[PDB]
Amino acid sequence: HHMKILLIGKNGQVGWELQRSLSTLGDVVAVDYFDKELCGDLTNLDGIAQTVRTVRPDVVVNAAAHTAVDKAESERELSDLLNDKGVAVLAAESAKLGALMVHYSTDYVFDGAGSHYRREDEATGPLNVYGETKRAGELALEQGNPRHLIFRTSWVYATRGANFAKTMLRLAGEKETLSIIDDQHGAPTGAELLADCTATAIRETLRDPALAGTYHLVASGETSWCDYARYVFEVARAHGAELAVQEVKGIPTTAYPTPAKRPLNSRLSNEKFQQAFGVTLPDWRQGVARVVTEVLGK
Ligand SMILES: NC(=O)c1ccc[n+]([C@@H]2O[C@H](COP(=O)([O-])OP(=O)(O)OC[C@H]3O[C@@H](n4cnc5c(N)ncnc54)[C@H](OP(=O)(O)O)[C@@H]3O)[C@@H](O)[C@H]2O)c1
Ligand code: NA
Repeated sequence: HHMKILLIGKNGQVGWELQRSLSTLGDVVAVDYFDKELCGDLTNLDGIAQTVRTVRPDVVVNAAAHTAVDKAESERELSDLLNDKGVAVLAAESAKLGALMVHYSTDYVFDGAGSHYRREDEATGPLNVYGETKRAGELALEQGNPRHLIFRTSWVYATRGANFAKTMLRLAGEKETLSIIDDQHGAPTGAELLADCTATAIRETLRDPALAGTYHLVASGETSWCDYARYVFEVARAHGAELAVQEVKGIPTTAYPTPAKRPLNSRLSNEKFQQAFGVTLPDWRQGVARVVTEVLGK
C-alpha cells in the first residue's frame, strides 16, 4: 500500500523540488493553477476543496502562495485568498480526512526588530501584506487542522525559478557596480533543503505525530543581501564565469524605499527543527554555491 500525497503549487521553486523529494513517500498527485483535470487554483476555494475531496490524500503539501511581496501591497484581496483563505480551506478539508498538512510561511511574519535568531513562539507582528496574510494563514491552519507542519523559511532560491541569486548573476553580467541592501540579515534557504527536510519531517511526523507544529526551517548562519550577492559572484568567478561587476556597494534599506516595508532582522533559529527531526542544517553558503554552479552549467 502507498500513501496518497497531494502537492499544491508544484511548479514553484519549492514545489519543483518537492516533486522529487515526495516521490518516494507514496503516490503523488501534483497540481498547480493551470491543471485542467483537477483544480489546482488555490484562489478557487470550491475547486481546490473538490480536489482534496477527490484525491483523498493522506498528506497535503501546500507549496502555492502569493510571493510577490511588493505587488502584494496593491493586491491585498489576492494575497488574502492565496495565503489565508485558501490555506483555511486546505486545513478544513485535510482535517476532515485526517490528513497531515504541510504549509510554508515566512520570516516576514515578524517585525524585524533585534539581532537575535528568533524562536518559533516569539510574538508575530508583520510589517507588510505578505507577512500579514501569511500569518493569518498560519493561524487558520493551527485552528483548522491540528495534524500539521508549518515551516517558516526565508530568502528562498533554486536553480529553477526566479530569485535573488539568479537575478544578481544576470545583473553582474551587465553592470559594473551594484548597490545592494546591507542592513537586512537572514539565511538564504534553498528549495533543495526545504524539499528534502520536508520529506524527512513528514516521515518522522507520521511515525511520531507529537512532532506536529511550527518550525523555522532555514539554512544555518546569516548574511546581508549585499554579502550574499558578493558570495554569488565569488562562486561564479571560481567556476570561470566572466562578470562585469567590479564593486558591490552596501546601502541601507532607507536609501531606496519599496512599496512593502521590510523587516531588518530576518534571522530565524533553526534549532527546534534540528532537534525534533535529527537533521543537520548546513551553513547557507553550501546550497547557494551549488545553485550558482548548476545555473552556470558547471
Ligand atoms: N519571504 C519568504 O519567507 C519566502 C520566500 C519564498 C518562498 N516562501 C514560502 O515558501 C513557499 C513556496 O516558496 P517559492 O519560493 O516556491 O514561491 P514561488 O516560487 O512563488 O511558488 C509559488 C507557487 O504558487 C503558485 N501560484 C500562484 N498563484 C496561484 C494560484 N492562484 N493558485 C495556485 N497556485 C498559485 C506559483 O505559480 P506562478 O508563480 O506561475 O503564479 C508557484 O507554483 C510559499 O509558502 C512561500 O510563501 C517564503
Ligand atoms: Na489515516
